Order: sequence, then C-alpha cells, then structure tokens
Amino acid sequence: EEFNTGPLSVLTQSVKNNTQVLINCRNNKKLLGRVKAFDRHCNMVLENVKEMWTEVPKSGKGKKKSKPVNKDRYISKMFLRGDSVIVVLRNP
Amino acid sequence: MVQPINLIFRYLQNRSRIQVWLYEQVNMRIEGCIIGFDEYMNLVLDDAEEIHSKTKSRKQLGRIMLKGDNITLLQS
Amino acid sequence: KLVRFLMKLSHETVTIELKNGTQVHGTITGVDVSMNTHLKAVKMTLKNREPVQLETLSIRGNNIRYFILPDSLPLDTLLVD
Amino acid sequence: KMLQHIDYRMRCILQDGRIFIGTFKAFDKHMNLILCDCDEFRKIKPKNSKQAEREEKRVLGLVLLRGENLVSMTVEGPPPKD
Amino acid sequence: KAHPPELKKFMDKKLSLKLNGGRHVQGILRGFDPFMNLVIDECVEMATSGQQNNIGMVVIRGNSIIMLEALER
Amino acid sequence: TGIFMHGKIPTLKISLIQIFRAHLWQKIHESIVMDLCQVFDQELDALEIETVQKETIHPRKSYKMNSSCADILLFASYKWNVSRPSLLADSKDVMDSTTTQKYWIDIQLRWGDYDSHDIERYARAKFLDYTTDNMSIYPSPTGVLIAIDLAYNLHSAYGNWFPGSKPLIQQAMAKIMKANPALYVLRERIRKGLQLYSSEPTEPYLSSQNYGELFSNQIIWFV
Amino acid sequence: KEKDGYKPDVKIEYVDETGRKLTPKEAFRQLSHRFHGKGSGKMKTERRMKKLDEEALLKKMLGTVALLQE
Amino acid sequence: IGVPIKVLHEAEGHIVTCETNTGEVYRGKLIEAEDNMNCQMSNITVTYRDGRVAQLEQVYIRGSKIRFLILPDMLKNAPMLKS
Amino acid sequence: LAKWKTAEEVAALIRSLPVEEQPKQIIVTRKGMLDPLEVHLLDFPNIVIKGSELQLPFQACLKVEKFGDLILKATEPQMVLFNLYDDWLKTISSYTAFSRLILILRALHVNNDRAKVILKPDKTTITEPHHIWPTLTDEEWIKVEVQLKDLILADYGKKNNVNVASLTQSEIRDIILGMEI
Amino acid sequence: PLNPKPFLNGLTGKPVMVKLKWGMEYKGYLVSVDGYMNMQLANTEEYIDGALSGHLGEVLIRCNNVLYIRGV
Amino acid sequence: VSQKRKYRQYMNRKGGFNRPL
Repeated sequence: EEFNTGPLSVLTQSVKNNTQVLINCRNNKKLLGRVKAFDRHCNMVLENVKEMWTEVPKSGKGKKKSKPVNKDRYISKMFLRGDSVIVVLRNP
Repeated sequence: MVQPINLIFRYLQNRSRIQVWLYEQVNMRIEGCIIGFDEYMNLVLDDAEEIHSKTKSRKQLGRIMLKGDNITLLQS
Repeated sequence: KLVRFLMKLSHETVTIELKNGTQVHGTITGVDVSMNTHLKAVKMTLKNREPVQLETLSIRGNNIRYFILPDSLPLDTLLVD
Repeated sequence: KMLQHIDYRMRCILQDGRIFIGTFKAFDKHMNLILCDCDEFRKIKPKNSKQAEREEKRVLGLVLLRGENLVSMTVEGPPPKD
Repeated sequence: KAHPPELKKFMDKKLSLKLNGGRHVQGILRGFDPFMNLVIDECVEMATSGQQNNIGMVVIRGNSIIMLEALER
Repeated sequence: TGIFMHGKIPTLKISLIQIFRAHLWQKIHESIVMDLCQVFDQELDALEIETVQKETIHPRKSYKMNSSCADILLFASYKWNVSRPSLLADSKDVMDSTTTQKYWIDIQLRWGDYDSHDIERYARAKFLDYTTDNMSIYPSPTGVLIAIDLAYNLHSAYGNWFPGSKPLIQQAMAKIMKANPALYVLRERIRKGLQLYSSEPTEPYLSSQNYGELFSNQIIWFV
Repeated sequence: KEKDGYKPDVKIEYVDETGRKLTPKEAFRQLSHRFHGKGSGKMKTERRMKKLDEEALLKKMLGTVALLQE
Repeated sequence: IGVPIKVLHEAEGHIVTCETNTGEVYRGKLIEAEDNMNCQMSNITVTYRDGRVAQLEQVYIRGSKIRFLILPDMLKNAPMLKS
Repeated sequence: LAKWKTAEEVAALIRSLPVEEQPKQIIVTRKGMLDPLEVHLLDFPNIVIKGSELQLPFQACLKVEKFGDLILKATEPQMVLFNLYDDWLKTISSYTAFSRLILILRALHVNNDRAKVILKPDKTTITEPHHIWPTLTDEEWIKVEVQLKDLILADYGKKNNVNVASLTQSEIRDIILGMEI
Repeated sequence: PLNPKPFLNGLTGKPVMVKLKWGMEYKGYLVSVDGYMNMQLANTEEYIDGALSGHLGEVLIRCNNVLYIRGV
Repeated sequence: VSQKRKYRQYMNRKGGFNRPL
C-alpha cells in the first residue's frame, strides 16, 4: 500500500526495476550500484558497486603540494548499513 | 513549575522572535518566529535568517522548518 | 528486516568496513538483531596501522559502515521470508 | 556468543582509539561494559617491540564503559586464577 | 517508560550548563521534561570570546547538554 | 516426434531424424511448460492464483497426437468468472455464466506442412476434440489449450479466459517464442541443415567522433 | 471480460546460481543435463571454471617497461 | 535494567569518576545514578582536555555524553561473579 | 604475397603475445588490409577488425632518426618494441598523451626539421637514450603542443586554399587526427 | 497556526530547497515525506555551499541528515 | 532478481512414470 508512495519509493522503485542508484555516504565515499534490497533503515544490500572516493597523495613532496585524485574500487556484493547513507539517487 | 514545551507553548502564544543555535555548528545560527511544532520538536519558523556569527552574515530564508535533533538552544 | 538476512549468513568469510575505516576480514559467527557482529579467524587492519591477526572479534552493530560479501553467495534463496 | 567470553582478558577498542584491556565480566543490551583489571592504551600496543612493548598506558582498574563509544572486542590471554 | 531526570534538587538554582560544541551557558533552572530539555530564566550566554551575554528565558535541547554545575549551593 | 510423413521419402526422413535427434521434441515441450509456469508464478499475486501445479505428464505425452492431457493447473483460492472459448487474439470475448477454481492449461506442438499451417484452426479443433473426447482426461471443464506450430513458428490458444489471463498469455507467448532455449536450438539446427546463414555489418570505421572509445579498458591496436 | 488494464512487464531470463546472464546455448546445455540426468565430465567442468575465473581476472583490471628498457 | 546499570546503582554514594564525550574527566563521589547513566556527583575535580584541574562540590553530567566511568574495585568482588 | 605476408606477420605477433595482452580490437590505417586480416586471424574470432576513417602519419617514425636508422640498419627482421609516450602516463591521461603524440607526429610530417626545433623549445633540453621525445613538464608540453598545432594549421591553410580562423574545434580535432572535413 | 507535518503536507509538489547538516542544499520539487521526515525530491539540483554542482534527477534524502527545509 | 530454472527428469529415473513435484 503506502510502501510504494513514501519517500522510500526511490528505493522500492529502484529495486523493482533493478536500476542502479548513486549513494553519497557519510564518509563521502560514493556507491554506484544496483539495490538488491533495502529496509526501513536503508540497509541496502547492493550488487556490483563502484565505490568512488577522492584522495590526495598526502604530502608526498614534503611541502604539501598535490592535487586530489579520483580513486575507485569494485565490490561485488555488499551489505551497506543504512545509517551511513546520506542520499540515495536514481539515475537519469 | 513550567516545562520546555510550556515555554514554546507560551512563545507561540507570543509569536515574538527567537534564535535557534545548532548541534556543534556553533557559528551557524538561525533566527525565526515559530508558527508551529509538535513533539519531535521540528519547528516551522517565520521569515527565518541564517546569521553566520564570525562574519555576521544574514542570509534570508523565508518560511522554514528545522529538524528537531539539531537544535542546542532557542534564545528570545 | 534486512538484519535477518545477515543472521542467515553464518559461517561466511566477509570483510567489514567500520566507521573508523578499520577493515575486518574474517569468518562471521553470529549476528544480533542490532547487527552485533561476532567474527572469528579475524584479520583486522585498523586504518593507518599495519594489520593484526586476532582469533576472535565482536563488533558492535552501530559501528559498521558496510559489509563486503564474497562472489559465491546465493542471496536469491537468502532474502526470502 | 559473548557468554562464551565472560571473565576473559578482553581488548575493547573505543571509537576514539582509546583501547582497554580487562576483565570482561558484565555486559548489557546496549553492550554497556563492566571491566575489572583494565588498563588503557593510545599509541603503541604490544607485538614484542624493538624498544618496549607497553608505554602510553594508564591505570584505571574497574570501568563502566558506555556502549555508545564502544567498537570491538578481542581476548588477549586466558583468565587468571583469581 | 522515560523517567524524568531527577532535578528538583536543581530547580530555581544558578547552574552553568555545558553545551555540545565546546559551549557554555549560565542561568536559573525553571523545569525539564523526561528528555532533560531545560528551561532557563536569567540566561547569560558566556561564550569563549569572553564577554557575557544576557538573554533571559531560553530553552535548551537535552541532547546538547553535557553537564550541569549547580553554582548555587 | 509428432512429424507425420506422407510417403516414404528417405532423404527427408533422415534429415528430420537428424534435426530432432536426442528427444528434442520432448525437451522443447518441457522447456515451454517450465517457462509458462515460471511466468505464472511471477504474476500469481496480480492474477489471484493460489498456486501453480505442474501436472504429472506421461513421458510420451508430447507426441501423443491422438489424445491429450493437462500440463499446468492453476489453483485459485477463489472463484474466477470465466469467459467463453475464444481465440488468443480475440480482443472481444463474452463472459460465460460460470465460475471455476482450477484452471488447466495444455501445450500442443505441431509440425504443420503447407496445407494445414493454420494454428488458430488447429487449436480450435484440438481443444473441442479433446475436451469432449472420452480418452482425454482434464481436471476441470474450464481451461485453455495453446498450440505452437514449430515448422512455421506460429502460436495461438483457444480455451476460456479469466481477467488478466488473456494479456498475460499473449505477452508470455511472445517472449517464450522470442527467447526459449530449446526453440533457439531447433532454429539453429534447421539453419545448419539448410546451410543458410545471415550476414554482418562490416564495423564502423574509426572516425573523429568515434575515436573516443580507443581509451577504454579493452586493449586496442592500430596497424 | 472487463479486463483489469495494465502493462505486464514479462521478462524471461536464464541465470546461473552466481547471477550471471546465461547464453541460450549453455542454458539448453544445463536443461539437457537436468533432463537426461547426467552432467559433463570433470575435465570439462574444470575447463569451464578456469574460463570463468579467467574472465573475472581479466575484467577486474607494458608501456612503462618498454620506455625503461629502450 | 541489566547488570552494569545495577553496578552503577550499587556505586551510589561511592567514589566514582566519569570521562566525558569531549574528554573531560570528573573524579568525585556520586549522589544519584539513574537508568540512563545520568550522574549527579559531589566533591568533584574536573580535568579538561587542557590538563588543568578544577574543583566544585557538585555536578550533574548527562548519561549519553558519558564516555566511561571509573568505578572503585570495592564492587569488583561482590556479588556479580554469578553473571 | 605482400598483403597476406603482413597479415600473417601481425597474426604471428598476436599469437606469440599471451591471451591476456592479445587485443580484441584492431584498426587498419590502410583499408586494403582488413580482408586479409579477416582471413588470417580466424584463429581469434573474439577480436574485431575494422578500418580507420582517420589516418595517422606513422611515416613520421621513419623520418625520426632513431626509428628510421634502426629500421634501415636492422639486417635481420625483428619485432622491435617501443613506448611512444616516454613517461606521460604518470603525468597526464592516456587520451591527452595520444593527442600530444599524434600532434607531434603530424607536425613532424608536415615539417620535419621545423617541427624538430619546435619539439626542442630550447637547445639545452635533451632526451634520454630510453626516451624518444624530449623530457618536458606540463607548461613546456602545452606550449610546444600549441606551437605544433598552429604549425599544422598553417600548413593546412597554405595547402588547402582556406584560411585558419574559419574552422571550429571539431574541425581542428578531425584535421589533426587525419579526417577530411 | 500551522504544525510541521501540515507544513510538509502544504509543500508536497512545490519547489523547495532542503539543507543538510553537512552544508549541502537540494533544490527541487519534493514528492513525499514519511513519519521520520525522510524526503523524496524530484527534479533536484545539488547546491554545494551556494553554488550548484549538478542537476541530478530523483533523490532520497535521509532523515538523520537534514538541517532544515526552505520553501522557495 | 532471477532463479535457476528447475527442470524435471525423464530418463533413468527409477521412479513412477508420472512426474514428481
């Protein structure tokens, strides 16, 4: 009933179609991947996620001079605990 | 013997102006007059304005509603 | 409730990244309803430190950022009620 | 699975990095801890160091740790006789 | 089942609150809830800049309250 | 097999036997039945079906041309208001004054030659022959029969219909005929036997607006 | 009939236990195995598995060497 | 109300210390200790993260802001070894 | 003999190289080679052979003294290996490194010695024996890149009866790649 | 005269801008609000520190992270 | 999601002529 009209309709309309969602997490790692499931807490079990975050080389010169680099890692199947979710976003 | 909800009860009986201060964002303050709230202490506020204290900036907001577990204080 | 999916996952070698960045690679032994994760054969790398071998660990369930499950997991027969 | 760890010499990591080791005697539904014999660590913790294995250490004795600040557990050695 | 915090010892007393972000506040207590939100008369703000800022009746969310010190006996 | 040979044409006989080696008829029948049952499980809740029961078919039922039996049986949990027997494409069907609880479904494969490749007529005739017949045992008088012409890749069904059933079966047959593994295997075997193949699109020559793909993960060489 | 009125999104897809989309050829291979009651040989199973892990290793990912050696 | 909160119930009127969420530690003698670990304590020294020392004769610290509580080992023996 | 000989030599190199490094996409600069590749590379149907609507002046390599001298002096046929990006993979992206390399090659083709003196903005900069192009950092690389680009555009405007300022960036890109607007 | 869930009742469908506690801002037509005041926004553009970094589409914004809601 | 197809057996069964469930 109201499972499909609330604000979690972004998640239950993305787990039906198995489309990918972009999640800005709390430590500012970005999870791109398909929701296999979610719940009240947005404990989203996800398949095939690109986890994309930013680094700097952290003063490799000794003079604190470098530019941030985009790093990413692949995770096959994850269980993202949903407190660390800030925003979930369906794709355009 | 009055309560906090007795103060905010009497305060939206006044509709005067108040300034909410936030959890851990000590420079960030928000001024407004409450129109309504209930028990989760989310507050709608009249013509609110963010004042940044260390630069003293007044960014106007309008009809706002602020979330309950963020406030540290309400000073009249 | 999705935590019930995790307590069906007894005896799986999963890694767990916490809110302190510490990656814990080990065979999961028990889950509470609050995701209190009890692990064995633990290889815990606290981040900005070298990894330490420990025989048993018990993470509190609030402090889990995410899990990492292996490739060989049948979740289509695991998330059913 | 924690009743299989009572009275042990447990190494409890907090969310600040302030590590405890002591007598895992009583826990709670929030995992509020009661630890006797417990001592604290910040910087160096022992795997047989080249200099000395236990500095940055303080005596506290018996603590109630709130579960809000608690992360992990590990037993370091068998329980003593007493 | 939320019992009220046991604060009729501290009613009508001059207390210095510590608030969350290293903050501080002073005033007379006037009441509470089970959530330990405190209502305060004669509130002086007392920031870390060093100059003392009176307000009056304020309400403080109990989440942000670290400690009470009853400055009055 | 359900292929009937008028005259002893040894060349055609050996060709057809080679095409249908390894119980391909029965494998196709099994695959079709399982696909339909899966789709029904999928739309169970929307169609108000209690359960799907795979009727225990006799092993030689696929090519049992003279008689027939029920393949799938839908248990309702209620009473549906069913329709009169109409073609799968009959967009306008009148409701019969009856309701049922068990809805049976039969699958019939045929190898139609030039004379008799009208799947609609074949389905109608077989449904009204088997239902009325004494040797064909069906669970309820209400059900559906679905005929697939393999030799011409045609599909159609004739029996009753309750709400949702007609559109569901229409789309399910579309997708089954499009992507069934056994049907694909038979099609490829026929293509191999005829040595008739399809061609290719060269591949777009790398242009200034297409060079962007050169720097992907796939390793590429320039000669 | 007074149909309900909707678009039934029917998807017929064949997938292995690991969740990979299955090509129709090996889908029918598995069907025939389950049908007859006998699977492939040990050597073929090993070859298939080694191919799968080869694909995984290739997808999960000498110019500098040539420049240094030049 | 489990066994650690019963332990701090049995630490009422005793010498107790609390380290707080900000890092201040408070060594005194308790007066009241509730279900939610709120502690009203007395004769107490406050040690900030500055390292300095202060004293005042009473304090009331909120329970969730407690990091931990140094208890005396008067309570280490009796009676909670049956736990 | 020639077409199928070059096809079989490239196929032999592909066979010798391990599968992990074997390409799945090959692009022939000369259109009259893909068909013999289609015939001879049937052992690796997983690859895709196509033509290039853009031509890359690899005769620039022969013009360069190093590669040309090596090719001419090599009495025995061989499979010499090189890295046209000296170390640019660690400094800039692969796409921009390729753009710089093709800019250099086309500039040298249009004017060998002029492009050489441009490639060396100063007479002090040197290229190591393990390098092909002079060792430059970001600023010098950008400046010499724009120099070579403007030289190429000037040559094209001289030769094609059209000015320089009437072409958009898409046209500049397709010209430097080798496409005819 | 107007309490918070009547307020969010009043603005389901108008363009608003909800501000996170972490300084992010989100402009768009919000769709719906639950009991916890999680928010579903459609046609969203994400304003980092008063300057937008992108149009994004449909976003779910979790309730533990909003700072306020502003009706624009 | 999707599940592996569950096909029945015909040859070398040792069971009754009719299908199982």
